[PDB]
Amino acid sequence: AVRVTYVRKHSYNTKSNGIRIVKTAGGNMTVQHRQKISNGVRCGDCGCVLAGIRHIRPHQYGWLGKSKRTVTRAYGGVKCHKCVQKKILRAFLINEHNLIKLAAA
Amino acid sequence: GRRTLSQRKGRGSIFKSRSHHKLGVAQHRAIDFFERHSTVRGLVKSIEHDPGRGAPLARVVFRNPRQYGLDKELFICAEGLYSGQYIYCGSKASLHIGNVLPIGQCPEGTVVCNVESKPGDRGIIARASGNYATVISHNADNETTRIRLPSGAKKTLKSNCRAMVGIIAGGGRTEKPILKAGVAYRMYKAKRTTWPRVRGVAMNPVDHPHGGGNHQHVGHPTTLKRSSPPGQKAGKVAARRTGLIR
Amino acid sequence: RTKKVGIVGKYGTRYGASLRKVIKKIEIAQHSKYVCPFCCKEAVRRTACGIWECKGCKKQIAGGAYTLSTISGATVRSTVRRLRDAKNSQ
Amino acid sequence: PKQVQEFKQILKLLKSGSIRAVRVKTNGENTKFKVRCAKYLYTYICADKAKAEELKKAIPKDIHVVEIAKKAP
Amino acid sequence: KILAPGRVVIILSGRFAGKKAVVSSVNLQGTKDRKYGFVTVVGVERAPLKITRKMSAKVQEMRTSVKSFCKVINVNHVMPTKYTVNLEQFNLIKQVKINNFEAGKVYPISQKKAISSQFAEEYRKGKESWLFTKLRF
RNA sequence: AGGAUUGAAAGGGAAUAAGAUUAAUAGUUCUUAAUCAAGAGAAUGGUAACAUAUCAUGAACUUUAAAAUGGAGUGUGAAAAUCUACGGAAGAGUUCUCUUUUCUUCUUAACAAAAGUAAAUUCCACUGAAAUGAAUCAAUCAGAGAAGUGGAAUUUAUUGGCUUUGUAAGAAAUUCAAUGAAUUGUGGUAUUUUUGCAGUCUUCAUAAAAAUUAAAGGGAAUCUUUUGCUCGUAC
RNA sequence: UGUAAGUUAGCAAGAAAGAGUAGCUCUGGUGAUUAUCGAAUCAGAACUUUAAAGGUUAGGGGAAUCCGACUGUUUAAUAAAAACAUAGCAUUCUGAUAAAUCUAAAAGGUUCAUUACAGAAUGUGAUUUCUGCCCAGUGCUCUG
RNA sequence: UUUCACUCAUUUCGUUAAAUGUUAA
Repeated sequence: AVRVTYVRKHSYNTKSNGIRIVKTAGGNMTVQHRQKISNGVRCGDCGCVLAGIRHIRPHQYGWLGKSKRTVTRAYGGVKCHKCVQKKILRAFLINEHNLIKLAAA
Repeated sequence: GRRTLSQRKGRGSIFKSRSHHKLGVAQHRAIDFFERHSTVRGLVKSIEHDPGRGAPLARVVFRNPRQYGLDKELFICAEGLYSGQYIYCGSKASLHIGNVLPIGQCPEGTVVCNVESKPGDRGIIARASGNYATVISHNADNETTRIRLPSGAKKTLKSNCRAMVGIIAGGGRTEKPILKAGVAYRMYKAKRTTWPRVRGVAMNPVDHPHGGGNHQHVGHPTTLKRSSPPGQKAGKVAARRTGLIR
Repeated sequence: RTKKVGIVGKYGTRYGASLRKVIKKIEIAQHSKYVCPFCCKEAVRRTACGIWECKGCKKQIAGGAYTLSTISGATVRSTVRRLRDAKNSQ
Repeated sequence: PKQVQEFKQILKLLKSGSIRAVRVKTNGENTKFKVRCAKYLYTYICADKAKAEELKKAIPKDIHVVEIAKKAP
Repeated sequence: KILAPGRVVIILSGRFAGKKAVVSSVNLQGTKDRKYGFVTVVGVERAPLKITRKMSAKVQEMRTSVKSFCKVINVNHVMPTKYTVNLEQFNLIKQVKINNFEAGKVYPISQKKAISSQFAEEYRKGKESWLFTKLRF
């Protein structure tokens, strides 16, 4: 069993000081600095995690392809497909009701 | 002698409020024209737990009536409100639970909470969990109404003070018996440093006026005048009665 | 499993029989499920003191500290309803 | 380092002017044509000697070619 | 029938969520490959912008241009409305048949532009108004 | 347009790894291989969930999300370590008493690719459950729709989790010879650690903010190359 | 295997008490894929001996009385307790421009991002049971 | 001589000092 050491000058097991021990040539084990776990986007109404958008750090979406950070739909990337269907029905049905309620009832 | 712990509390060094995870200030929106001559519609986005208080807080979202954008408020939840509900505030609001109305448009015998003691001051009375105030009478002569405070006292207010219809949520909070010293320790997580209270008689003569001698006792009457100087004002102040009641 | 100490058997024998009997009523009602006033499913569980969430129905309701609706908060909803009707008509 | 998959990608790669150095490695089974470009080190694994020879015909004459074998340079 | 040719529907899901489209051919049973109740619609992908009396004549033509789309949609993903257009006035939408929707390939751009052109022409005369107003959710 | 200064070498944060090297510095030097920032040279497809090496325009203004959030306990995916099965190669130990024997090595980075192929959760389409079914260690779920079939998405220590591949055998390890030669298979219904995931429990406790980033609503307007400063770095 | 009185019915309880345990050679049970492959675990039987947890690690038990209910804290350096705390019970004042209270003063400061299910000031100390009589004196209060 | 009525110093507050008061409409 090969025992390793911290490479950087951090000495405490904080969230940002996560390490992974991998093997290298000759039976030597080195230290890799592993990333933190992020959260994905959430629907602004129901707070459910959206599909089609990866769970990566906020600055990493700048490196993402322009089509890999949003879904091709009205309110894509901010609202679930169910969050949007009810939006359309609300917009249409209420406007229809306001046409028979007022405007020569 | 020394300074008693009551004196040290007024300095506010370790007795400051532990308000770091608190949500904000729970109050009505500022009074304007649309709250005085019309109604505004608010949407209850969420109901949340504010540390250090027993009642939940509602995140209500009004549209800005004068500019383009939103206006995020933080109300005290009336018992019954749910997410996605619509509430209306203004002089013309309906008498439903959760709606904010001037205290003069509410009928006699109605129940309101988060009442304003002075118009536009965004809520003073009846804010704790399960508490409420009842409207007693109106006086159209000088536009004043009477309400009964949760302590049984009767107070007269201007008829245009706002109030939320209903009962503050979280009722019955104090009916559950605390059982462990640990549970009482956790009660003051978002409050002041006051919990483990040492009896004055167990102290020494320097620390407290009760600090006794060879037998733990007070030695002098524990009912004091209101005009006692700080430091010796310990016990019961201006007490008109004592003992057990029958 | 137990004769007459239902849920407060976790407290063992160290808080007084009466204090364990009193808390038993609250602790049963605090963890119990309630009928959801919108979807009518027994799927409402307490989140925090005074907050109740309908699990399979996507709603949050403000209620009592340990019960979804209190007695005091139940007669108020009817009292306001009666006054609202009277105010509208004459 | 990037790996090209078919011949026509590396024929096109050579006839462009962006080449910088070519290293040929001979192994027990295959031959790798690691063309060093400005950014990446593209390589092609070929399993036929005749196909390997064709690649050496297409290599320009102003570019340096390094042959590597069982002994490091 | 609720869904009949000429009926104006509102799409509820997909890339065209919230657009207004005109029903062309209904088939509630579905084909062998189309294993669902489907209807073919022609709709306004991009609503015309409001024009004023200040821009040049070229801009008012470009601003009033309408971009359309043709798509086979599921009957469960649309909301039929109370409005019906005259399919004879919109003659280019009658000829859009199911056999014209070839799967996996781009729809003929020439046909889309023909309907897009007529949609702009019909709108310019003001004959149809509710069809061409963008739905603001 | 909105609120000044400071406040963390354990909180948040753009981007580097392997091998070698010095009497002593090394994610800093050398070789090789990358990454980031700042520059310079008005679209399609899918029924749908959603998908397309930049692609495929998007101003003011507003909103949403990320950074960014307790603990316990149970089950499980994966990697490493230990143990072990099959198959060998090379070297060493014991050998007067036996031992086809005991022992050592049989390795691989950042960043990317996509032959083959997993576990779990959430959604989509068809159809409509009662003779109620489905499912877990426990639960838990269903006409505001179960199970079945066919799909989509995300997570799994970098691209996309594992094997594999480029890197890359030319390195390194183990031997042999006097610089030059040899090999570097495949498994496991075992244990531990680490790392995620899934639901359950618990609170009169509900368990940070900003810098910074992306998306939406809206319709205003008409590959190559250069640079990357200051300070800490010995023990 | 067996286990008392007492009890807040949860415990007391590992109560107390009794029997077995080694080595060697075997047998059976608990799965996966369609005979092979694997898991340490449980039970059983003969035989032998120096009759077997004990190299190391590893609870003395019972019957009562007093105090504190319990988990917790305490005189750094002679006192760790029957002392403090505690939950429970109770008393007092306060409608917030208030109560308590820091400051020489202050559009000053703390509880207070608060609002009587709250804030502030005290006594007793879980549960059960009960809190007797006295308002003359000293306090405190009064709508006199 | 307290007893009142107004506001004009003064006290206590609220906002982005964001429709107060009187007519018209």
